[PDB]
Amino acid sequence: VAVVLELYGNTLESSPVLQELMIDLKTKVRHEIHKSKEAQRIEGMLQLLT
Amino acid sequence: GPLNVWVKWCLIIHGGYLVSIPNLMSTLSSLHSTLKRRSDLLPRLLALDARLDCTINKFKTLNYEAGDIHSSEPVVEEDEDDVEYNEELDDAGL
Amino acid sequence: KQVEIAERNTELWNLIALPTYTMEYLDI
Amino acid sequence: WHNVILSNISSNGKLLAHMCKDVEHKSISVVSLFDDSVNLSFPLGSILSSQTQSLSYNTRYVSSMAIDNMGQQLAVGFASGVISIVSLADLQIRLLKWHIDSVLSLSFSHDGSYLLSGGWEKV
Amino acid sequence: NILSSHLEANSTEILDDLMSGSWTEPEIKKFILTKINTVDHLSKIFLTISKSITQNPWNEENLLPLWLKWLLTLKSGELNSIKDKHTKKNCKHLKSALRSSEEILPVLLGIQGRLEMLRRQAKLREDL
Amino acid sequence: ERMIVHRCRFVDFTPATITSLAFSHKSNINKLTPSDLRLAIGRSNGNIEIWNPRNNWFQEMVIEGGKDRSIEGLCWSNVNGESLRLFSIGGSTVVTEWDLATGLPLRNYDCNSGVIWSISINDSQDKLSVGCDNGTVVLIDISGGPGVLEHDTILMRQEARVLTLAWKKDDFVIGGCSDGRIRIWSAQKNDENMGRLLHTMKVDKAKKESTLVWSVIYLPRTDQIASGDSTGSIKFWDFQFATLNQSFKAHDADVLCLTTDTDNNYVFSAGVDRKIFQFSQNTNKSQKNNRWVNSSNRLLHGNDIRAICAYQSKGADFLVSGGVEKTLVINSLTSFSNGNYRKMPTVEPYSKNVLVNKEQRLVVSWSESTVKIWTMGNYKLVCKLTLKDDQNISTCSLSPDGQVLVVGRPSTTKVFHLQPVGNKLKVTKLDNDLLLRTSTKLVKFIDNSKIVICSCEDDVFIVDEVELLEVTSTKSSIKVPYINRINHLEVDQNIAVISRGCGVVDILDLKARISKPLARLNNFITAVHINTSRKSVVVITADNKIYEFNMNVLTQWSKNNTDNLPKEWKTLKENCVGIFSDIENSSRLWFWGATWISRIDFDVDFPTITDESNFMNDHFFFTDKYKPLLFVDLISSNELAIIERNPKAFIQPKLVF
Amino acid sequence: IKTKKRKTLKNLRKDSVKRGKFRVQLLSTTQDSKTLPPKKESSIIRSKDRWLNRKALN
RNA sequence: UGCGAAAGCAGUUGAAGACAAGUGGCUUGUCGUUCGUUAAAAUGGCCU
Repeated sequence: VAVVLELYGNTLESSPVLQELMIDLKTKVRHEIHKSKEAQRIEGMLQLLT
Repeated sequence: GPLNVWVKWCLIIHGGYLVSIPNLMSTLSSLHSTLKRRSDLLPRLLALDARLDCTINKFKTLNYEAGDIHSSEPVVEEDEDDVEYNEELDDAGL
Repeated sequence: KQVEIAERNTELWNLIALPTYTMEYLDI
Repeated sequence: WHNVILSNISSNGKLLAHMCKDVEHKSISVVSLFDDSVNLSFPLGSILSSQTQSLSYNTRYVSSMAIDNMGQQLAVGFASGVISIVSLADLQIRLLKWHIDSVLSLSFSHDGSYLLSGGWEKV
Repeated sequence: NILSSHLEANSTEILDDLMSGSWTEPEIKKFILTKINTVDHLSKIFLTISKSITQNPWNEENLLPLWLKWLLTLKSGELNSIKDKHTKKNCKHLKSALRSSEEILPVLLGIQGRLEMLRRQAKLREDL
Repeated sequence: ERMIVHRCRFVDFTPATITSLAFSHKSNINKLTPSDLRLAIGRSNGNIEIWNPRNNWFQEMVIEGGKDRSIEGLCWSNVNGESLRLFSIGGSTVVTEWDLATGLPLRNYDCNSGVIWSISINDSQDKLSVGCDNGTVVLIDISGGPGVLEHDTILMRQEARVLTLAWKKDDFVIGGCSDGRIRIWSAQKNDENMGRLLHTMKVDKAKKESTLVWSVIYLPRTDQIASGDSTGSIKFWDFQFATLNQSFKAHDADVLCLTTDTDNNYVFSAGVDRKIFQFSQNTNKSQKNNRWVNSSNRLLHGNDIRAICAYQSKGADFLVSGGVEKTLVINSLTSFSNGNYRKMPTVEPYSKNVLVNKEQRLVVSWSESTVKIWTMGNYKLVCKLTLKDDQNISTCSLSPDGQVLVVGRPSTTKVFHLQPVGNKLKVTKLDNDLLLRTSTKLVKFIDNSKIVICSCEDDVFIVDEVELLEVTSTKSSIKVPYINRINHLEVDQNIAVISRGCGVVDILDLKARISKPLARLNNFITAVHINTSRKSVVVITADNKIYEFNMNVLTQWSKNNTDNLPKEWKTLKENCVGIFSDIENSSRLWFWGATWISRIDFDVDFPTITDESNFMNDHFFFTDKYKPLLFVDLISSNELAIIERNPKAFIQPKLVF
Repeated sequence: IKTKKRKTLKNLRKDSVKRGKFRVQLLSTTQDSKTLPPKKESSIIRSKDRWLNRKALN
């Protein structure tokens, strides 16, 4: 998705359809960074408990 | 998350027992492997968020700048202007 | 505040058609 | 002969052909070595088309060459990857065009019907 | 107002840190939008912010690097090959000043996990 | 304020796909080129146009048939000493023999069998072959000059839709048919097998698809026939002994046409994947073996090829091709790998299709049997008229008022007047029956009520009478009889100017209606325009030599600046089409071709294609950025309107690096 | 106001239908089909265009 | 290009010649040209 938004930036400007796909992809990235951050916290507390 | 709360609260309520257990990582080697598999890919998903936020924010401010036709447009194409003038000989005969 | 500035400057790090009628002008 | 940049021998050994680089451009010549039955020279701008007269240098770059056994079918292979077969009787050309990369090996068979070649991709 | 005086100072002289101070007195993403709506040759404020960021990457003030990252993600097109005298070593040691964050982010989340662990475990150790 | 411009991309006007073409003469490599060379294009909306390849390809005569008629085949007949004639087909069972006088089908022979699929004229041009759809091949004798067509014989029937035909001599007709097979009928007088076939040679088939040969031509030097079919398999068959000399699976899809040159060193094939390639037999050992090589390839097109042709001379040798994208591509023939090709523009509208007027700031745009009127201000697409009695449209001119619109058709031409009730018009037909029964080529609006009309019979009249002087008949005008035919006329307040395609331009009175010619031209007169200031008419021929003339003959501007013309005007490729004068200085004139615009003064002086033979007898401003150009003019004073043009296929994929 | 227009256009442009037992076709003006001779046989030129836009090629 | 850790550290960037094009000279470009510095663009894609 990084190389497709690198190569299709002006079509993102013109076309309205995949803008909501980019929007909820932003939400999916935020959901996944929240999940991986709390999993990193669990990795930290296991490094405490060892 | 709805059982990441479960996998943390067992640690929080009981920690000292499995600390005093002399072999932690040998029998807990699956869980922290799963969590490091979950957590080792942070930097390029930060890169994903950076480039995606850049592109969609640039598109959003440009669309907010140049979205000035959101009430009534796409005129000068009318079926009523075509109405019976596009016949122009059915009305001449009839 | 450390994780806030940390995520904000990792964001810094990874931040490192034809219309049918127009009106133009020409010269003389 | 004075300047050569590419020369190849007929596979039976009764002919060779070299290049000259004699400006009004770089030139091709074919010389029989035992007898003098065939000997000729021409600028390779005649072999070049006008599609290569103005574009990049890697289609003016002759990369490999070979001769038939008899002495009437020369073959050049250019660095873009076309293979211009030319005659030797009237200097008219023929476009064998499949190599996407540069042409390194090419040679006629023993009669002159089979141009056997091989380039950068391993075919 | 503050953005207008900042733009006048920026088109006037070398008061770019005072222009960052004036945009701090405005304190708005709308003010950042106003300054990036202002059109000129907007060079060398990147040089000021490169020196400031490389001398203080761990400063609590969000607003000046937020303003300049908004400038980077908005005017990210028209600055790439336009300057190459000092900008290559400038951005290179800027990037060298900014690698530290992504190499300390997992261990910072590890200390955050330890601290959340210790905090709520001491809250559970409540004594009736 | 400087000249404010309208980039206007409203009108969805396009010619339809070209399907067939044919040269007039024969090649004859070692002969000086004839002065009567013509090239006939036939598209898929029945508008057979003609071109003249000398002087950088000026289109002159259009013969347009209207709604629901096509042409998928045509050929020329030029016997030595008589009129060049076109025989074309429609979709259905009639060989239409057109005139070359005034665009009218002078004969329409309903052929007795089937539905026609292909014509092939015979050598010495006395016989003609059509191929029907029931299976027959019909021979039609054409002798006795124009107008005459008689059925001679039908040859032996079969059960295949006969697709393409070609003669060898006056004896053997080769016909490729829709089973796969190409058959060889004989049809010769005084011989015992007339009407009988001889061989059914069979092309190689394919299992998943009915293979059908789309074309076949004869090669006289190496006595062969080349066949192209619907698997791409271009096969070179031997004529006597009637079998396959060699084969090529060169092409990748349906081969649709092919040709050669006058001594058959080359065969150019072109199909539906647009890859036109050239097989050669040039070397002396290859013609000792008489064997063909797969010499060169060329891609040139966007979508298709549906027809091809070739021509040679001692001053001209080129190939002309066309397909379902609507253009016309010309390559040098004998230097196909070497030659600098040339794309034609899709519209070179030397018969214009869109007019404007400065009252109400309105633009009229007449498509086929349909007009559309709008006006300026944004804009509003005001009205759209369709006509059903009018089938093949022609010039459609508006008044110097938003009232009277005359729409032309060479059978029945009509007049309306226009009540602007605001956001829509109201169109009111008015019966002009002398107009409705005459035939009109040019309608030009002298005054606001009365108009002038040209005729399809070389007369000139006034609606709401006029005489002209005769013109001598040169032998080229005998050889092609629309050279002596009036092509342009311009009026403004009781003074007219006419100009044929012969090279003669006459003035015309209206208060007395006498001619007074002023000929002054060697080659074809492209565009004329009177000029009230200085009493001067401007002509411009196809050579892009501009002239102006004075009545009751020369200004030294026209004497000097013509041969000391600007440099773009010297090197110009696409010819001029339209002329008009300026708003403010009536002697500064702003005129235009279909790829450029030149605004010229009147006193500021300054210090391939066929070219062997003679003619058809025996402050400065220059801009380019509006290149798909339909029609430019002046809406009103400070503004200037361009009328521009704008928009599956075969997947020939571009390599990504 | 929706389809009455094209219905009356159809019933003025069509040829007549069978009254009683037999039918009656009209006969057009000879001063129409004298400058543009055929009508294109649609049932076979759609066949040639279908073959050229065959699905086997793309 | 040199070091080094998979990250980063320090630093290059010329001289001459030939040829071509464009406007007798003059502007622009290529190098199967020399010295010195450690310094994308031919419809063409892989067998039985």
